[PDB]
Formats: sequence, structure tokens, C-alpha cells
Amino acid sequence: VDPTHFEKRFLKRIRDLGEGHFGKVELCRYDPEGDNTGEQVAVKSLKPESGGNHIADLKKEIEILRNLYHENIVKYKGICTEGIKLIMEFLPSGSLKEYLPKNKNKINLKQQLKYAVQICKGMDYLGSRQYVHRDLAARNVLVESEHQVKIGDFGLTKAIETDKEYYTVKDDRDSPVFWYAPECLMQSKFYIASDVWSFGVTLHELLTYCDSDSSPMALFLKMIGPTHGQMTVTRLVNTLKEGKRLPCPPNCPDEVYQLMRKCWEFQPSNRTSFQNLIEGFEALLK
Ligand SMILES: C=Cc1cc(F)c(CN2CC[C@](CC#N)(n3cc(C(N)=O)c(NC(=O)OC)n3)[C@H](F)C2)cc1O
Repeated sequence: VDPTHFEKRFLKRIRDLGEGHFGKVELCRYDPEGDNTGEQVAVKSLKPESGGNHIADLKKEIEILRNLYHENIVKYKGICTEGIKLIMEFLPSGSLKEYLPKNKNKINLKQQLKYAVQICKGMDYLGSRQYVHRDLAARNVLVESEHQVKIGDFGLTKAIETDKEYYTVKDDRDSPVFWYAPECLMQSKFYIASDVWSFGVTLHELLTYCDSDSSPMALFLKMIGPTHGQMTVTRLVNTLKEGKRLPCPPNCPDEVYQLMRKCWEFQPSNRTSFQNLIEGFEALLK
């Protein structure tokens, strides 16, 4: 028996956990014994279509996640082969986006900063292994417990070539533009420092308990105009070049806001590092 080999005949679909353009993530029970006692798992699969081989990308995502081992990175469980399905642990609390709005009374600033540290430890591990995530947002941060988060999705993750500072693409811009650094929006280049920018926006989300009326998309559209359509991104790049940033979350101490501002230095080289963030948060927690 290979315990990472999940037979289709035993993998029972329960419900959708999410959708994207090219695929979905479903709650399944792997129930070899057929009595509903099998373990619940999360299952990423492509909708039958995926031309610009989404299959090749999913296979590379599976290979990335199989070889990540960190307590703040969602666990690989295995595959289901037919087309292929990525099986992961199921975290029934879901993302910070579903959990924080329901648990503000539970999650105070101290716990928010611990979650901030744990995201940074995840992200520093992925950086150490020469990857750029390119999609760091609260919707991609899963709640293991009141005390623990894990980065839960690697759909856009890429290897930076050895002796390169960044990864270029212009694949499929369903891009999360309200999470992206200017060098990402302007020149489709992604540095580790780009994920640090993305982390500052995710920190803002965590500090606003992912309220939809304070979302980075809501607040940016207020700054530039909810109009604009095909002009949005320029207008956003314009806003950033003028030095405009997301405002301090209500009740966020200036010293936390100042760590978030260091994520948002226009030049990648001018940005804080994940290691420095962990230090600044740990300082604030003592
Ligand atoms: C084909 C590509 C593709 C498809 C997609 F649907 C998504 C979108 N997506 C990612 C995984 C997601 C969020 C995270 N992190 N999630 C994982 C779990 C879990 N493992 O338990 C979970 N739990 C949950 O909601 O519990 C109530 N949510 C959620 F499914 C959304 C991204 C993609 O690249």
C-alpha cells in the first residue's frame, strides 16, 4: 500500500470549499471501509478544459507542496490519478477570511501578531527553498486552531532560478492586483520582496478581521474610483507612485502600522524582510 495513493473509487465528494478559473478545491471523505468513518480531505482538481496545460502547472504545484515540511504550511496527503487530484489535510475552520469575522471576541491583537509571525515563518521557509508565492492573501491562510495558521494554497507558486532575484511571467492575469507590489503590476517581475509587499496587505486584512467593507480591494477602489474598468491598474500604480498606502486599521497601534509600511517601500530592495518582521513582532509580543 502507498498511503499517498488515494483511489478514486473511495474518494467521496462532500462539497465545494472554493473555485478558481481553471479548477476547484472540494471537501471529500476518503472512505475505503464505506461506513463514513474515513478521514475528510481537501481535493484540488482542474475542470476538464485546462488548455495552456493547467495539468503541467498542477503537477508542478503537487511536486512543490509534497516537498514542503513546515508547521505553518498545509500538509500534502497525496494524489488521485485518472488527470490528477492534489489531496491535502482538511482544516474545517477555513481561511482567515471565513474565521476572523466569526471570532473577533476570541482573537485579540496578541493573537493577531502571533498569526502574523506564523505567516512570516511559512513565507521565510518558502523563500529559503527559492520559491515566490505570488498570491499571499488572507483567503490563502488557513486556521488550524485558535493558536495556529498555515499557508493553504500554492496555485501560483514559482521557483526563482538559481542566480536570479525574480521570476517573470504574464501567464493568466486573474492577478490579485490589490495585493501586488508595483514591480509586479508594472513589469510582471516577482521577487521575494514582492511576497513581503503581499504580506503587508495580508497583515492589514488580519488587523481588519477580513471585514469585506475594509478589504484591500474596497479601500483601494475608494482611493482611485470604483469606475475605470480597463484603467484600474494604471490608476492603482499612479496611486502607489504618489506614495499613497492603505490607511492604519482601526485600533492598530502605530508601531504595528510602521512594520506594515516597511512592507510597502516602492523599491523591492528598500522593503523589510520576513526575518525582520518576525523580530519586530516578537519584540512587540514580549
Ligand atoms: C484549481 C486551482 C485553485 C482552485 C481553488 F478553488 C482555489 C481556492 N481555494 C484554495 C484552498 C482553500 C483556501 C486556502 N488556503 N481551502 C483549503 C482548505 C483546506 N485544505 O482545508 C480550505 N478549507 C475550508 O474552506 O474549510 C472550510 N479552504 C479554498 F478551498 C479556496 C485556488 C486554486 O489555485
